[PDB]
Amino acid sequence: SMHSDLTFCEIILMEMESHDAAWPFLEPVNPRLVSGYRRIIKNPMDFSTMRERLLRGGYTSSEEFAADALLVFDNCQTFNEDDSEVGKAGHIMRRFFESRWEEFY
Ligand SMILES: CCCOc1ccn2c(C(C)=O)cc(-c3ccccc3S(C)(=O)=O)c2c1
Repeated sequence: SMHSDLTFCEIILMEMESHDAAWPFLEPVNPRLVSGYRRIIKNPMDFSTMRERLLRGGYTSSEEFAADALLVFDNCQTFNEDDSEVGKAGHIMRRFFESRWEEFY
């Protein structure tokens, strides 16, 4: 149901926000600080933007919430080197997200 779907999304968002590897993903990247960011990343996303969407009602399905999560990780992979701490955190978070999503559904 919509209620059960959004309940699970709230759980997994909290689990992601509180994860050891969440530290790069808690706010938007600031393109005034990271000058070239919005030339490379055309669709920014982060956990705080997901929280705002969820708490309002902007998601109508669990899959829409999940698509934003995957976009966070895709953006991280596009912008950051795989050997960087941020890049490694993105890979960890993707694996965590996919495992929680799959074990549930
Ligand atoms: C001042 C230049 C900062 O450069 C970057 C470039 C990219 N990122 C990312 C991602 C996901 O691409 C994340 C950060 C980051 C890292 C640690 C703390 C805070 C941040 S952030 C989300 O406030 O930019 C971060 C910082």
